[PDB]
Amino acid sequence: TLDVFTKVVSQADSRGEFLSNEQLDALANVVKEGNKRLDVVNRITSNASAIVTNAARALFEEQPQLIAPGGNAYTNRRMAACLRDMEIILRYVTYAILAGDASVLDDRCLNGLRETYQALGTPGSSVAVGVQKMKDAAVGIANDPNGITKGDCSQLISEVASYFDRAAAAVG
Amino acid sequence: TLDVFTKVVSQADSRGEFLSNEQLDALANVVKEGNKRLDVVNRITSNASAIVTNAARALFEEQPQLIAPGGNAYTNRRMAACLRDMEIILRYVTYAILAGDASVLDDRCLNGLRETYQALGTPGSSVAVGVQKMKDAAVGIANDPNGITKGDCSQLISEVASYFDRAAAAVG
Amino acid sequence: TLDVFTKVVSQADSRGEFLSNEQLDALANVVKEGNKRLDVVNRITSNASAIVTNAARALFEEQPQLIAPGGNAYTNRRMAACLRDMEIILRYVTYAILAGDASVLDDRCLNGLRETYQALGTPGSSVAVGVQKMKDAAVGIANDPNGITKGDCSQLISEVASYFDRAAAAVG
Amino acid sequence: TLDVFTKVVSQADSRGEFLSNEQLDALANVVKEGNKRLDVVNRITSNASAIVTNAARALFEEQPQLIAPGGNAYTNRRMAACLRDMEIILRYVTYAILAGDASVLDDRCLNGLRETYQALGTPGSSVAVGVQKMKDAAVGIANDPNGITKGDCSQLISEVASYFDRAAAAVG
Amino acid sequence: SIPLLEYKPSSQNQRVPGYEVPNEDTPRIYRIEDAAYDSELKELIWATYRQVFSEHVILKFFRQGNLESQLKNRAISVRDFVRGLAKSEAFKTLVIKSNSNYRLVELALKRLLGRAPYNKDEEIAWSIKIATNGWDGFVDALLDSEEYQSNFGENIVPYQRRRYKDRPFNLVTPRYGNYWRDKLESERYIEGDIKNFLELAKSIEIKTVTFTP
Amino acid sequence: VKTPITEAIAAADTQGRFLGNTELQSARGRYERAAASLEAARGLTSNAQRLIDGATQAVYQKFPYTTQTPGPQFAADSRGKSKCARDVGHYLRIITYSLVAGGTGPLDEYLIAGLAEINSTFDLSPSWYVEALKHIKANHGLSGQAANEANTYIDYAINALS
Amino acid sequence: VKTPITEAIAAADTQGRFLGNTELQSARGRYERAAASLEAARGLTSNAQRLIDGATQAVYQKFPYTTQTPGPQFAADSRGKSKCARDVGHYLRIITYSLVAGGTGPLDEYLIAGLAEINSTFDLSPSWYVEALKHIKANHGLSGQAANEANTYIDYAINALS
Amino acid sequence: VKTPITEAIAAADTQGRFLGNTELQSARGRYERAAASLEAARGLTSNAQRLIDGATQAVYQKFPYTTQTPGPQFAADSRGKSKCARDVGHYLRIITYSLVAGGTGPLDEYLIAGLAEINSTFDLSPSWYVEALKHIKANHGLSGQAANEANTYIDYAINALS
Amino acid sequence: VKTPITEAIAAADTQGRFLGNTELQSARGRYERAAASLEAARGLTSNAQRLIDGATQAVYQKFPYTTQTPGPQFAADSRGKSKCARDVGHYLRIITYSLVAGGTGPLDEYLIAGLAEINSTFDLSPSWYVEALKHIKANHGLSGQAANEANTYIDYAINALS
Ligand SMILES: *[C@H](C)[C@H]1/C(=C/c2[nH]c(/C=C3N=C(/C=C4\NC(=O)C(CC)=C4C)C(C)=C\3CCC(=O)O)c(CCC(=O)O)c2C)NC(=O)[C@@H]1C
Ligand SMILES: CCC1=C(C)/C(=C/C2=NC(=C\c3[nH]c(/C=C4\NC(=O)[C@H](C)[C@H]4CC)c(C)c3CCC(=O)O)/C(CCC(=O)O)=C2C)NC1=O
Ligand SMILES: CCC1=C(C)/C(=C/C2=NC(=C\c3[nH]c(/C=C4\NC(=O)[C@H](C)[C@H]4CC)c(C)c3CCC(=O)O)/C(CCC(=O)O)=C2C)NC1=O
Ligand SMILES: CCC1=C(C)/C(=C/C2=NC(=C\c3[nH]c(/C=C4\NC(=O)[C@H](C)[C@H]4CC)c(C)c3CCC(=O)O)/C(CCC(=O)O)=C2C)NC1=O
Ligand SMILES: CCC1=C(C)/C(=C/C2=NC(=C\c3[nH]c(/C=C4\NC(=O)[C@H](C)[C@H]4CC)c(C)c3CCC(=O)O)/C(CCC(=O)O)=C2C)NC1=O
Ligand SMILES: CCC1=C(C)/C(=C/C2=NC(=C\c3[nH]c(/C=C4\NC(=O)[C@H](C)[C@H]4CC)c(C)c3CCC(=O)O)/C(CCC(=O)O)=C2C)NC1=O
Ligand SMILES: CCC1=C(C)/C(=C/C2=NC(=C\c3[nH]c(/C=C4\NC(=O)[C@H](C)[C@H]4CC)c(C)c3CCC(=O)O)/C(CCC(=O)O)=C2C)NC1=O
Ligand SMILES: CCC1=C(C)/C(=C/C2=NC(=C\c3[nH]c(/C=C4\NC(=O)[C@H](C)[C@H]4CC)c(C)c3CCC(=O)O)/C(CCC(=O)O)=C2C)NC1=O
Ligand SMILES: CCC1=C(C)/C(=C/C2=NC(=C\c3[nH]c(/C=C4\NC(=O)[C@H](C)[C@H]4CC)c(C)c3CCC(=O)O)/C(CCC(=O)O)=C2C)NC1=O
Ligand SMILES: CCC1=C(C)/C(=C/C2=NC(=C\c3[nH]c(/C=C4\NC(=O)[C@H](C)[C@H]4CC)c(C)c3CCC(=O)O)/C(CCC(=O)O)=C2C)NC1=O
Ligand SMILES: CCC1=C(C)/C(=C/C2=NC(=C\c3[nH]c(/C=C4\NC(=O)[C@H](C)[C@H]4CC)c(C)c3CCC(=O)O)/C(CCC(=O)O)=C2C)NC1=O
Repeated sequence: TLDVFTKVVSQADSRGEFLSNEQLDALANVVKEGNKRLDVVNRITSNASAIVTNAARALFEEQPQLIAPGGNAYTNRRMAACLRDMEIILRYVTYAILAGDASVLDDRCLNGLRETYQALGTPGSSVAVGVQKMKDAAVGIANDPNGITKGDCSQLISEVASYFDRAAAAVG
Repeated sequence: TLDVFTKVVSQADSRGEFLSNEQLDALANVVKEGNKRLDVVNRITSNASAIVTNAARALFEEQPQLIAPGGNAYTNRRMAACLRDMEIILRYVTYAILAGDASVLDDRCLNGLRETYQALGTPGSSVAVGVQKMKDAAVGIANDPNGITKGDCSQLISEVASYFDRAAAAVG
Repeated sequence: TLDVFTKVVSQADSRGEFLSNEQLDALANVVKEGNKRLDVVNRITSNASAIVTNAARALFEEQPQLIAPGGNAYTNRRMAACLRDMEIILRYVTYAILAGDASVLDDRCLNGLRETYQALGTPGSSVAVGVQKMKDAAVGIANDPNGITKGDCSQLISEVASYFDRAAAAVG
Repeated sequence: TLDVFTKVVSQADSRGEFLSNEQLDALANVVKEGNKRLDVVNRITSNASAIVTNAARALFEEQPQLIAPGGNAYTNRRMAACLRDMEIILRYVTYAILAGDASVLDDRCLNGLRETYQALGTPGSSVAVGVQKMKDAAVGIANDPNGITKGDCSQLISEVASYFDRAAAAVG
Repeated sequence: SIPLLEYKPSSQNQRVPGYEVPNEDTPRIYRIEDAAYDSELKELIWATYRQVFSEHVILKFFRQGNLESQLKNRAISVRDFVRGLAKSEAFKTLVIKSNSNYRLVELALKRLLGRAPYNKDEEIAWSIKIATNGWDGFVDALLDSEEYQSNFGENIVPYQRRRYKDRPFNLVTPRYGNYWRDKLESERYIEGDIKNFLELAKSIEIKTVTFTP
Repeated sequence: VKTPITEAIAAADTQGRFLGNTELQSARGRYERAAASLEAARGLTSNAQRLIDGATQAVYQKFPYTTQTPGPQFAADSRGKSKCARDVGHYLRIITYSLVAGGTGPLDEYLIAGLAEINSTFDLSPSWYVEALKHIKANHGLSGQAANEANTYIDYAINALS
Repeated sequence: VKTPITEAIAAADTQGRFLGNTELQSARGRYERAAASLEAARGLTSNAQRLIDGATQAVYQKFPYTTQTPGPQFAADSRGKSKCARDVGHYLRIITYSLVAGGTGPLDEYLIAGLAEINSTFDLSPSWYVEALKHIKANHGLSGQAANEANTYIDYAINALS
Repeated sequence: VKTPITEAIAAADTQGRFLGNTELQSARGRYERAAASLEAARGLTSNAQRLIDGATQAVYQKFPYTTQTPGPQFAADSRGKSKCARDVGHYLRIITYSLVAGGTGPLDEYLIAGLAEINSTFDLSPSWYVEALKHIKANHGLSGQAANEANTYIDYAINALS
Repeated sequence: VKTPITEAIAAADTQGRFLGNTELQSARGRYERAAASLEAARGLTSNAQRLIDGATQAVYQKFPYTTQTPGPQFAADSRGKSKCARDVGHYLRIITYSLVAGGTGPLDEYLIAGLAEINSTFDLSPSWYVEALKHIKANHGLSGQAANEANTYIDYAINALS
């Protein structure tokens, strides 16, 4: 579990030299964009369950053979395995957005997902679509201004689109 | 956990015959050298903590990159690993000297040390060198006569130098 | 584990009515004195180990029969039981100062201390004296201004002197 | 778990003074009677299973209702519970003979036997009689000289008769 | 909520009865109710550190003062005491930051249950519960398992059940995994490299002019 | 209950150590958040009779069958509608409780624990109270940062219903 | 296996500490005991053919039916009596093993573990080998301290049979 | 490592729930604390040479025997004094690490874990580094709220030494 | 406490079996060791006032600053030197206890348990008592026999200090 701060700490730690002024200035900018980071993380967990069901219907339409019999997500028990585990991507993504680093995302939700499926028979291709259907809706939920002050966070939202693309490409 | 006695017992059990006369003649000699075995083992454990620190300084001088940052023994927790651990070689060596057999040394302190380091990143060669710095001091502690009766134990001290060389060569 | 806030919550839950206006006026004052509460709690844990040893010497002078042989705190082991357990009063006191309520102090460090000593045989009065010794030094550490902004902590300070007096009188 | 030696040690620790000369004179006598203590302890465990069955038949004759249906030791399962147990008195008695102290006997085999029977329904008299039928046979086994050197151990055998009488009277 | 993934069990030294009547190289498996002393409880409190953490990580700072006191008092059952060490955030930083989810199954079976895992498919089976229930909830389901409560019983320190010719588990399994080691080599700080000057080289602006004749 | 003051306390308890600067910074994050949250609670307590009247009528117009279908579970009789204003009158207390406490403690301990457990038994559809809270989410009338903070506890209850 | 040398080793291993004077005094108790035990083993190895002939004939005279009753378990045929001298010839090895090792290790690991387990299956009565060992107990001919040392392991095997 | 951001993360992980407003308020408390803590780290990094020269000379004048007594553990030879500035030069890194991280994580993971474990072995008295840090505590020269922030981690290390 | 008699007892207790010849040989190793040990304890009890006077003066000449430095921890005042002869007078009791008991039991239970725990708090350097015991190791006057057994306990205490 690493931060943006402890990323710089463990990098400066190996050298054995105190952190440079330029590096510190960069971390002072993270303090200024710190309140926008709580704007984006609070907006996802408020719309957490609404974006799980909405990405599930768009997945199970466009691959109909899954809930069809013989499919990997056919019975009501496996179906709940998949439907509820779509939160576990979002659980570890919004950890990484609030952390600002992809270390927590890597060793919990990324380290064995491409591992565990060969023994399970769950298709790799299906996973790529589903998380990639979360990404265009999770970015779109945090994009629109309604009752918040207007700011610019395109340099910060691209981190969120990178986090889902890190989660997608490590499996499929 | 085997002795010199149960070494002969389990060997004589496999042939299924009675214990031969010269085997009892050889074990009667181990009774006569039994009091020399007690003194040597006792001496090591009296100088146990003094030979851990003294072999540690000679190791961490001659490989300075270990306690230097980035090294495997840099931080204190890791450092209290490589230092305290050095007793665990001596814990299982002086077991084997008092046992007179290398069976207790093999299945506890030798059976997975060359195993456990590939997953750990600890350098096997460095550890081997450290044990070889124990050996010339552990032999030298038991060699010198001060306030004990003079005897001859060169046929017994060579067993101790064999035990460290068994512990060293099985790792590096 | 209760707060000042959840004290009002669990009290307003029992009547089953909404939170009244003056209760929110009182809790708004706790927000204003919230930064003084972090002033007092941070000053104790910085001087935690210095006030354990200093209250121990004043205890073991003025009751010399304890570390004298036959005493309850004679041997090195028991002596470490009491010396280190004097932190456990301070561990649960500074919990209660930062909580602002004596509920955490009551069910961990107060609920069985007057219980456990009869079986143990430890003198209740001696422990009580030690607690008193801490109180006049813990108040005196948080009282003096050196390099902090001038402020009135009299209201806050009394609560701390009440917490040690709650811890003292429940045992002796 | 206490000795005769650590009995004197923990008693001399409470007074906090050095070990007196007559205490070392008394413990030197325990060294001289130490070889007779191994004579008596080795004779019981060699006749351990023979004295369990022999004391069982004399118990279950003279109280026939235990064997008879409705009795506490009727079924083959409970019967083994009692039979198996009669070793556990002898297991903790011969510990106490070799220890020379009744501390090991007290906190394992004596501390809850009179406790555990009210919840179990096992009668007190049956247990008391059985222990007392062991005692006159365990003393009689260690008394007779056959192929050992003659000595005097009446001051030592009375300790064994005290140990069974300690085990008997604490239950019934 | 959902019932666990069904796993096939393999053949394992403890799964069956074995007719060893007490062998010497077998552990001294301790009990709380024997003690009656100052003395016995210091050895018993040390062997449970030696099981769940390991000998190397048995340092004083990690140890908890409150938990040790409880055992002497006897307020908490040793089985309730091991819950303190498994849900200790001093323990949690050492093992959960450094180990993946499937290794977290294996390490908890190898230490707390004192058994080797049967197969690979059952570390997958226990894995779903840990992510949802947390680390504490997976430990809580392991200690309240019927298998743990019957064989260790209520007050007996964890140990390895059957090891006729089997590796000690502390030696057998590293505190951390093979994955987290590869990160430590990746962030070693190589000296004299071209890679640490790559983020400086892109900041320098260079203009090049080529002439053709 | 869960409070980011007591969250700092119970975390430092399991490690058995003093309140360092790690747990101390969690306190002032709760403190200055209250000043945007206490008048977020004052906006709900002043408008108490408006919202429970508003959300109850919003449920009937969203689901017109719940006033007509005969059953105890529904609001056909008078004691159903008497139990209607009791239920949404019970929701607004905990939201004002969890705004004042500053955490999701009272929402955990008093509302959502076993909330999916009872609704299977009494066949109360959770989508009834989803539309009830969404009327409160749009008509609570609060403005500014404080209003936004409150907005989360309404959405935290909705995700617990679903 | 169990040996009071290795008993001192395995006890110091679980505590994780060095060989103090507690474990060290257990060694010389084993050492000077061997000098009264090694010629206790020499008294049995020299008289090997006497005792297995003596104990086998002592069993037949004690139990006269075991030579007459037809069955594999009994000694009616020749291969029964061939398996007779094998069994008591196997007992005298372990007694000489456990005398030389100085502990009840080889008696534990090689004889009595599962000894009550097999005799229920093959209906070999353990009272057969009780009278077999009791002939060896009286006919060993050992004298002095050595006899005492060789006498316990015979009695330790008898209590394991019963 | 321990950080009041990750303290909010690891607490919400064991309950298996989303980042509510309980864990979210712990973040801001870390954020606005950094602005009084980052220039608290800039006061130490600019004065790096001064303090390790100051604390090392303060140790020798406090304990005059540590320059004269012959031993590896002491500073009689040159390589002792070379290892002197290495040690206090290693303390000031972690204080600047734990000020920048905002928690006692790097002080836990890199300094005080096993710190009382090694000092028993190498007979390094911890009261040496107590007086070393107390010189840094008085000579830092920091002022205001930021100074207070740099003052706790010095005192948190002292209580870990004792 | 730990005694190689009770070491044989507690080992046979966990297996739930009788005192075989494995545990029995551990007893006579303790018994004939006492002859050397008992005399070895008589050499220390007769010379009680010599050694605590000798070791205390040896500490002051080794560390000359401990008589001059002002502090409770040191021996500047009279009650420090009164607590000086109490401490080394307390060491010689346990060595005579652990020689008479024949094991490291009383050294474990009464001296070294929590000995590294208190010395971090009261800043008592363990190297003070190292030189104190090393004076007793050279000036106890016992040579051979029990003294060798006696000396180990001096060296067992030194390794526990370090
Ligand atoms: C979803 C888009 C696809 C899918 C999901 C699915 N998975 C399973 C079974 C498991 N899923 C996991 C996943 C994880 N475990 C972890 O620890 C983490 C990180 C915290 C993750 C992401 C595991 C271990 C399993 C095994 C069983 C378990 O739940 O504990 C199922 C159920 C399948 C079954 O029961 O056989 C489903 C439905 N499968 C699909 O069909 C989608 C394509
Ligand atoms: C932890 C509790 C908490 C929250 C939630 C919080 C949020 C928060 N977001 C703010 C600002 C802001 N937040 C945003 C966020 C965005 N605007 C967009 O158009 C983007 C789509 C989006 C980012 C993806 C912006 C643009 C501002 C402008 C002011 C600023 O820069 O802070 C501010 C400034 C002060 C104020 O609004 O009163 C607050 C309070 N503060 C808190 O204490
Ligand atoms: C009973 C036989 C036995 C041995 C010997 C053993 C060693 C062993 N050493 C370990 C770690 C370690 N081993 C060392 C030792 C060293 N690293 C260095 O830098 C030095 C070069 C070297 C010492 C000379 C250190 C420092 C650690 C901690 C490393 C870490 O935590 O990542 C680990 C993994 C974590 C642990 O539990 O502490 C094991 C299993 N385990 C066993 O069961
Ligand atoms: C006046 C000087 C003095 C002190 C200070 C003293 C304390 C003291 N506390 C003890 C025990 C103890 N003290 C505690 C206290 C606690 N454990 C917890 O986990 C709780 C949080 C906390 C109470 C709130 C406990 C649990 C014990 C266990 C032993 C007993 O019951 O006494 C003992 C038993 C003997 C020993 O430790 O050697 C001592 C000496 N004795 C003295 O002579
Ligand atoms: C001796 C009696 C006494 C006390 C106790 C005292 C405390 C005290 N702390 C203050 C401020 C403060 N105190 C803190 C302390 C902290 N904030 C955090 O978030 C950190 C975790 C923590 C430090 C670790 C802060 C941040 C302020 C802001 C105002 C200032 O800079 O003084 C002030 C400014 C004036 C006022 O509050 O009215 C007072 C009075 N003054 C007194 O006369
Ligand atoms: C019936 C009452 C009675 C008893 C109990 C008795 C015992 C007894 N055991 C003796 C000797 C002895 N007993 C033992 C026994 C053992 N040493 C070990 O280390 C072994 C573990 C153990 C045997 C298993 C030994 C070794 C001796 C040495 C002297 C001798 O050979 O008799 C002697 C010799 C004379 C004496 O000690 O004064 C006596 C008296 N004599 C009696 O009249
Ligand atoms: C303190 C927080 C809290 C709330 C809010 C709560 C609600 C709650 N409402 C219930 C039933 C009910 N809830 C309602 C309410 C409604 N049904 C309708 O038709 C309308 C659409 C809607 C109101 C707008 C009715 C009519 C019942 C009785 C249904 C039955 O008896 O089957 C029940 C089950 C039975 C009961 O004890 O009365 C619970 C537990 N419980 C709690 O502890
Ligand atoms: C190394 C120590 C050792 C011993 C001693 C040993 C004995 C032993 N004897 C056996 C059978 C037997 N044992 C005997 C011996 C006897 N039956 C009689 O009628 C006579 C009274 C008596 C001989 C005096 C016979 C005849 C069998 C075969 C019985 C059968 O096959 O059912 C069996 C079961 C079958 C087998 O493998 O042959 C064992 C295990 N096993 C061991 O591992
Ligand atoms: C990264 C954090 C870190 C620190 C700070 C650290 C210190 C540290 N200093 C040590 C020794 C030492 N430390 C010192 C330092 C001093 N002694 C003096 O006389 C002066 C008073 C004082 C310096 C001001 C010296 C001279 C040694 C060598 C002592 C010896 O070899 O016995 C040792 C044991 C041997 C070693 O590997 O060199 C450690 C582990 N280790 C760590 O991992
Ligand atoms: C039974 C085993 C046992 C021992 C040995 C023991 C020692 C011991 N010595 C202490 C203090 C002390 N120890 C000393 C001794 C010394 N300081 C010096 O300056 C000299 C270098 C050195 C003597 C050679 C002094 C002077 C004090 C008082 C220090 C103070 O009050 O701060 C203390 C703390 C306060 C006390 O109760 O008096 C303990 C616990 N406690 C035990 O239970
Ligand atoms: C378990 C506790 C224990 C120990 C440690 C022990 C040692 C021990 N070593 C002894 C003898 C001896 N030990 C040695 C050993 C040596 N001489 C050399 O010059 C060699 C370098 C070295 C062997 C490598 C010698 C030569 C003797 C002469 C006496 C004899 O043969 O036993 C003796 C004879 C009796 C006595 O000294 O009083 C004892 C006691 N006895 C015990 O009960």
